[PDB]
Amino acid sequence: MFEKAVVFGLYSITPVHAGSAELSVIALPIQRERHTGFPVIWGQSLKGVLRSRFRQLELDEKIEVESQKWKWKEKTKEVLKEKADEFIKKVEERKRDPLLTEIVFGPATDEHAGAVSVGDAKILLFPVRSAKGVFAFVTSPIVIQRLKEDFELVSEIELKQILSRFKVELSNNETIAGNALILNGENKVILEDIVLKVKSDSNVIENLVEVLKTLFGDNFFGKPIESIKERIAIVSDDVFKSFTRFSTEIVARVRIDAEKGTVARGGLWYEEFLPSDTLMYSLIAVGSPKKENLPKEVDNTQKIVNVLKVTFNNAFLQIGGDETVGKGFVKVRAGV
Amino acid sequence: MILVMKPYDSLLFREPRPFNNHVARTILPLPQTLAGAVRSAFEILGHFFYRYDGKFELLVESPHDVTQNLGLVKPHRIDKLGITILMDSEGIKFRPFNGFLKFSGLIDYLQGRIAEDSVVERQKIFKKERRVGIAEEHFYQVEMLRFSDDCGIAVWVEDGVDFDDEGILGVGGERRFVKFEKREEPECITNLRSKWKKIRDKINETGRLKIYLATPAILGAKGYSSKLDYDLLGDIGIERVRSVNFIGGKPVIFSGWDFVTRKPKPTRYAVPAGSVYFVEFEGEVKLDMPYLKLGKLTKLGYGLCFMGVW
Amino acid sequence: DNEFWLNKIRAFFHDPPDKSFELKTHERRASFILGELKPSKSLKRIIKNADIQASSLQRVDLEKSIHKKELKSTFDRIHNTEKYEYIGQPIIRHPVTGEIKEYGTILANLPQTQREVYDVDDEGKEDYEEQFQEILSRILKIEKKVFDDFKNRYSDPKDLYISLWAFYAEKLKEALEEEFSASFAEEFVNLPAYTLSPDHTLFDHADATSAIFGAEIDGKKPVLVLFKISPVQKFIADARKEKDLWAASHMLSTLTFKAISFIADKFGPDVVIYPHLRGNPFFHAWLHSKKIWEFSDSHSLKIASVPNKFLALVGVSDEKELNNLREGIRNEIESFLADLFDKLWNEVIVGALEHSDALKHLGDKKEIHKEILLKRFTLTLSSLKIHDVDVSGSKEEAYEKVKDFVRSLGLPNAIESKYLQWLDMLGSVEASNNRPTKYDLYSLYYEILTVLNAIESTHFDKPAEPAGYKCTLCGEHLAIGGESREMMENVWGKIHKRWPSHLRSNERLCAVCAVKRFYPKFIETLDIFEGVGKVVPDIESVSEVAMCRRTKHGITWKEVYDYLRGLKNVDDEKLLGKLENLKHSVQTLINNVKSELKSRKVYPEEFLEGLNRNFSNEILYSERLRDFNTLLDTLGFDAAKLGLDDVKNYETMISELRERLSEVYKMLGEPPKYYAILMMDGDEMGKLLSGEKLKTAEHYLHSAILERVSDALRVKAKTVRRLITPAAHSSISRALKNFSVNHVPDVVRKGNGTLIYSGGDDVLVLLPVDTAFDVATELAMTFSTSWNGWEMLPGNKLSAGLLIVHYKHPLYDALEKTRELLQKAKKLGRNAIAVGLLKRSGSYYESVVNFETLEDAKAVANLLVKEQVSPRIIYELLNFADVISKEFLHQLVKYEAVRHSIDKNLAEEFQSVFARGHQGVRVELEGNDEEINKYISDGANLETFLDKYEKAVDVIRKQVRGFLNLVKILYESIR
Ligand SMILES: Nc1ncnc2c1ncn2[C@@H]1O[C@H](COP(=O)(O)OP(=O)(O)OP(=O)(O)O)[C@@H](O)[C@H]1O
Ligand SMILES: Nc1ncnc2c1ncn2[C@@H]1O[C@H](COP(=O)(O)OP(=O)(O)OP(=O)(O)O)[C@@H](O)[C@H]1O
Ligand SMILES: [Mg+2]
Ligand SMILES: [Zn+2]
Repeated sequence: MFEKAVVFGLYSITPVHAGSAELSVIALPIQRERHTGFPVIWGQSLKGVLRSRFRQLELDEKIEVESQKWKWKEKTKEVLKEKADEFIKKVEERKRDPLLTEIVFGPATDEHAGAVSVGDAKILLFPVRSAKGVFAFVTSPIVIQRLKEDFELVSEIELKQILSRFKVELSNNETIAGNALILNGENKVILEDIVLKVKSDSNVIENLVEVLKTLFGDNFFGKPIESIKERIAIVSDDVFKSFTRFSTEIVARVRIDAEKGTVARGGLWYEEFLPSDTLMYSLIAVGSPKKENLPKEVDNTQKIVNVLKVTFNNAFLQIGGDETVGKGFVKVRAGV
Repeated sequence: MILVMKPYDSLLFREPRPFNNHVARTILPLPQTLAGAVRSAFEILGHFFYRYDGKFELLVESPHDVTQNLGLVKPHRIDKLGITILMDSEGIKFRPFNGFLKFSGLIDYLQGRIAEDSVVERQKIFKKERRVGIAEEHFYQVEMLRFSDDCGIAVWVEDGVDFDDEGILGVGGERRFVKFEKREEPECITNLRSKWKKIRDKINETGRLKIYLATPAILGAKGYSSKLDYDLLGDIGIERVRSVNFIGGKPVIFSGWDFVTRKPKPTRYAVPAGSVYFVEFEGEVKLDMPYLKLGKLTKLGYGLCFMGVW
Repeated sequence: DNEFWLNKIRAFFHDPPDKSFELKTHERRASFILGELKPSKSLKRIIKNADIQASSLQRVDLEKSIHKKELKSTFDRIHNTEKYEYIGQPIIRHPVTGEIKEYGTILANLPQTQREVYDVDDEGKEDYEEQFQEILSRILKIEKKVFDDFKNRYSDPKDLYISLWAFYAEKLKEALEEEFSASFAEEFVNLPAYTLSPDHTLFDHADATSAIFGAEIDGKKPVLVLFKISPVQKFIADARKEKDLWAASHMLSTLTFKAISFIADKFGPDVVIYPHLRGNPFFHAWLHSKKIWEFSDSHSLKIASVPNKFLALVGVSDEKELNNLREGIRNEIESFLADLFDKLWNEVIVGALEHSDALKHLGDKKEIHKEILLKRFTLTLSSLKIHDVDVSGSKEEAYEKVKDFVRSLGLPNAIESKYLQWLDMLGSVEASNNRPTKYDLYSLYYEILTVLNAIESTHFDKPAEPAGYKCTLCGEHLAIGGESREMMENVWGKIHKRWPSHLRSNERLCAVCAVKRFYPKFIETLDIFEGVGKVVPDIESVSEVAMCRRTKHGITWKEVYDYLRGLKNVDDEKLLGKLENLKHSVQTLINNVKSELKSRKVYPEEFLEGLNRNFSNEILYSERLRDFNTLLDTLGFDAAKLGLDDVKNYETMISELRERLSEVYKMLGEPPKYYAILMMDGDEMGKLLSGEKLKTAEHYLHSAILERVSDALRVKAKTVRRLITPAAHSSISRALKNFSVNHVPDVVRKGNGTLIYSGGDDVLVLLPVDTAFDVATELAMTFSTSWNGWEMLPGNKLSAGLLIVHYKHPLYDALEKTRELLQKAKKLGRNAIAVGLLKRSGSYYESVVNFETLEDAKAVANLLVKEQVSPRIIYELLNFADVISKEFLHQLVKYEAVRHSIDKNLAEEFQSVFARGHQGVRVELEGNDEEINKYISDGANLETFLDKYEKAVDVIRKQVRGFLNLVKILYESIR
């Protein structure tokens, strides 16, 4: 199963608070890993939000396939007939879903299986405060290793071969960074009250931005990728873990009663939010579509992955809770 | 042939308890669970873990023989009281050592010696990860297995079958997927096969045999019990057996949902992996391989046992 | 068998209860106290052999010290001074800690003379000897009267012996209190057996020697058996409501007590060493069942006060008899299980399918269900045959032979050396007749036995269950009627129709889970029970115990909830109007619900009528009363199958009740949503019984004998670890019984909590939140106490796991979390408590701390109780946990206290209490190091050790972070 796979980028426009588990300080700690402690999004939540977006798009009928609009109302009768019109009532009764979502993003609550499995969103660039170069995208060598291991399964052509050259070792008090972050005169850079000596190297950042722009385009989520290169830093594993654990946005919130104009008793709590401008990557595994008299337009796996990439490229979607206060909006750029 | 599967994500293997119970736990991978993965891509010898940190090594479940201080326990019997106890040569009471033992350490282990560098703790191979608020009351908390950065699951299958070499396939509980590749037999199994003759000669000359269960085994004939039937040992060439001393853990209770009959499979009890039997055999062992299958469902990867001397 | 019971009586009463009063003619008083039942010369010799042997191997092998005299430390004080060398007044030493107590009241009642020791014909001894003889005659007369009344009461020798063993101490104590005084009787009962080594009282020695004689009668070889029914934690885990947990624990205790009762009936109540059956409520119930002693409900029987493991010492001629005993225990336990299963099958299962063909369809699986229920538990009876080492040679020859045998064991060096030292010290005495006994290595046998169990319980044998849908609750066994899913659903729907009080229709159970669910309604009509009364407690769900908090108005909402059904009136009259109004609202709601259910005609009318006085308290939660469907689901009915969720006209009284509940909250406060599960275990009981944690022999001998013996014996006793003996083991078990029966239920009831299981060291309770830390430290002190009042106590350390959780969390998840907390507390050292708050939304805290620190945390709660210190001082301090160092911790915390305290005295008090409390906190270092936790637990120059340590900064940071977490958890618990 799962003949093909695709890579989905995710850029956090606004802080994201996905899910909720030690919760030592934050009453609602972010969706976090266990072995490494990096921020992450469970495949279940990403699959849910993607399938909700697909269902809403199917209702709105803006899922143009091969530069041709996809009308599901005629398609369900064409492929099912008999009770298909009655099946339409099930969509009208909200007890089911349109056939495209049922055959791609999993079945309904009640036989079959989804054509795509949504993996976890692994972190790729973490924004941290810098003394110079106001904020910097920091990574870790094992982050690059995970990226390479994940990306060996899709691209392979020459990009996969050249990506194997990424192999670095960093001490707990050393880093490699661009010209913007390194302080003038002194050969050290300060991020989040941590001082690191710059290690002389001019290949790892170049290759990282090279592959990033290679399968994400020159336009790095609405910004020129060249400007990003000057503000890329790679730190040690422990340093990256500490950054991803303690550099998130801890925001204290309260509830005020209009009767007295003060904070309600027991209404103060701290919520942890994943920082904005955070690059994350997810793997979507697509297999052979379920044999249910599928149209020849998406008969093969290549067609369905193509239509998914086309309909989800440069998209905007909300993840996690706190949607009503402008939290969770991210931009997705499918890897072509 | 070894199917090396690196997990891109966490993995889930459902507990026997159902999950309106929102709480859910996780267990180690079961041979019936991994058998479905390979059959979706014949018999399965078993499955171990693999760690590729500079070098590539295979880890089996740590034997219950090994103690915390890496001290082997041997069953010695007192005729004055006529009772056999498992003495560690450093104390009369001991606890099993959790973790994993490498094949390069396993080859020496069957000779009665183990090195500190030949074992790996459980925290350095994988961990347990809890997720809460997954999906007003629909939220359910699920525990999963999070593997290390350079570790995964190796499935040891006899070289009599062939299929696609490399790809991605879905395994486990919830819809996850891992990247699988076909790797040839490493030098560890070759070294074990080469030293099998010497260790078998040692077993024959010493008149003592040790069975090490690297995989869970359903040894029950009519019901399900941990007792070792003498007929099974007699097949390998054991003329007679004097005493049997088995040490293991809590039996693993498991079942499954049979899609063919649309009904759950019968609940089965199996001897937990890592349990070791000590047998004072008579004669010699005629087995030409250092691994044998015991109990039922041996095709799916159950009851893989190694031979050892003491 | 009658002569066997009579000889058991003779062995038990082989020494008078006042033996230590005068050793010159103790045997004459022993013969007189029995009277017509006095033993013959051969029987007396056999009894003395079985007493010198075993009992206390340390005692007899030490009393024969011949250093120019044979020592004697009694109350007589008149002995042959030529070769006796009187010592002093007898004392009593704790068998574990060696704590020394004195008999002040006995000495005060006894005559007092200026001369310490009187010679054979000392001047002025006439009056003192006359008074001594008078008081001794009075004591003998009252003992004879008590024993004569006891013998006249009973005719059967077996019943007479069992009743004597059970109640002779109590009867003698009450008689002496009626004559002399309560204090005199209390001090007299606890008189030591062997005054030279008073590590156990006289009655413990009597029980031990009776067991020894029973194990060595008619040439039967003694054998030490240990029985364990496993697993236990998995069985207790599977639960949905607190009633299910109580039923599981009580059923397990009842099963192990059935095994214990069979053993005691076959041999004797004293043959069991652990648990100490005397004083056990289960034992009293069993005595009532035998019509031996009319049961008195002084101690509540609802508590599962019997552990899952029991140790006994019995005499068997051959291993065939041992196999017969094991088969008999299995037969008794399986007969009880089968009786319960058949009661459930022919009372509940056929109670709903008495006419339907589904009963006929499922009747083919009756044998399968019976087999899977019977074989659910694994029963292991590991027996060790006590070897009879030959001692025919001289003292040196016999000791050499015993040491050679011990060497021939071929054991690990440490235990072999320990037992060699024990034997050598036993051989350091000077006496021709000093010969080692076969029980001198008794502890060793026990140790091996335990190891055997740890292997023998590993085995298992489970039946081949058929194919079908598994049980919903347990999740491991095939559900009853599992051949067809639709058939199973219909059958369980019919069962819920017949039994809607407890079971839910969707809940498709198996044999074991159904038995657990319906056990409370069956125990009151079964053996042991049904004649004792008030066995099932009036608590079913964790909501009740969570609601058992004591508010500021001196009222517990559990009492008012019970008042809603009229069970107990409300004494307070200020809120009487609100109580009456809400009772009327509940009554009219119940009437409407009953009318609707009667219209549906799906449940028996008796259950619907009884729902008025047995309504669920979860409807009292306002959030749970959102709509009619929520009310129906909360009450225990599936509105989807009932179709009653469409009744939209039932919102007026719902809103009125919600408003009235808010009005009640106004001067009452909402029912608290949290409750504390606390489980505690003893610290290294196996090590303590191994003798590793036991003190040297000098700590278990008279205070004025170590200096009046040979130098070799002195140095050997000063540097050899004492080892337990059957008398000492019985004393330890009696102390454990005292702690587990006479103390823990008292503190739990005084703590307004519910104690579920109290067997020996282990304790399990559910408490209201602001009652847990109050009783945890008290129970830790009680367990660590050596001598409380004039009753023995274990005097050991404790590991505790406390989990503060919401009542909506699954029971088994909370149980597993609390067990994991206890395991972590044991992993981070011992004599400690692991506290964890699992808040509703996401929060989860931990703190593994020493007990003495916990009270310190309570102090800062006071500073937060009346806002003497701003709570934010915690949060800010948390921000420093990752940066604080040892040198400037005190000054920084002083700055924070001064900043956040209105008064400088408050700041100074906070600084002092924080500095003291943060010292004791267990840490979980990255490296596998436990020395730091050991230093923390004891209380030492730990500061200097950290100064020498190389990871001091990490240790202190973890300590302060854990202390702050504990403070926050406790403060949130208070509010
Ligand atoms: N009826 C009971 N109610 C509550 N707790 C009990 C009851 N009976 C025993 N326990 C306690 O529960 C625990 C379960 O004992 P158990 O024999 O399972 O030991 P274990 O350490 O969990 O492992 P193992 O099963 O290998 O002995 C023990 O601490 C025991 O004292
Ligand atoms: N007086 C006693 N006599 C015999 N057995 C006892 C006695 N008190 C307790 N036991 C048993 O000893 C066993 C102790 O096992 P447990 O798991 O508590 O280990 P431990 O050696 O006490 O130490 P720890 O629990 O701290 O590791 C239990 O099965 C308990 O029932
Ligand atoms: Mg213990
Ligand atoms: Zn069940």
